[PDB]
Amino acid sequence: AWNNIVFYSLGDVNSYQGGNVVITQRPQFITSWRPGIATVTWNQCNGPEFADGSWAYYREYIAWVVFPKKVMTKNGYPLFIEVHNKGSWSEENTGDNDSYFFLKGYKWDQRAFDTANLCQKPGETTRLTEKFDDIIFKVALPADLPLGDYSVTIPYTSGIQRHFASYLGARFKIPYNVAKTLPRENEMLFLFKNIG
Repeated sequence: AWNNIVFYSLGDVNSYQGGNVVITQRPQFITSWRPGIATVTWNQCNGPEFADGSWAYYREYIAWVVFPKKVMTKNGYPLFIEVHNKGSWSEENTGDNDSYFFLKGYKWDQRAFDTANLCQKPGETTRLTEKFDDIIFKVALPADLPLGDYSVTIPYTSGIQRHFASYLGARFKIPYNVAKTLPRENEMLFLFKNIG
């Protein structure tokens, strides 16, 4: 029995306009899943690296989003991040104090012969076409946050865990503490103006 797990990390930088906000309110921003070029940043393998189309293996794919619960403005003030709508994402390891963990398994126990690289190494790339739900977050502003324009960089991880296995019923989940330290190549640039 063998198991091959590869994590393909997406990395886009986009902006969201929060507009004028008063420090009492909890402004909203929408994180979108964007299909594109993904880069391997993690893997764990003990099986064959390559399938030639002539023999079967089993697929489990799981989408990941690892998102900060806290971000600092460039002028040194703390913003706290809350979930408003996680859609169909599975919000897990909720007791972690630094990061949210969202998972979405969209393929499991799928027998395939397809020719493929079953253990791509870090730095290798591929096109991800899969599309997943928006995740909507809120922001708590500190009461003494200086007035003016903010452009807050919020790094986070998103990508797909590909799990190839030798047998039917293979389940694997990248450990949270490992997922916790993965490169956060996505950036949400949250824009708003703090008024009164």
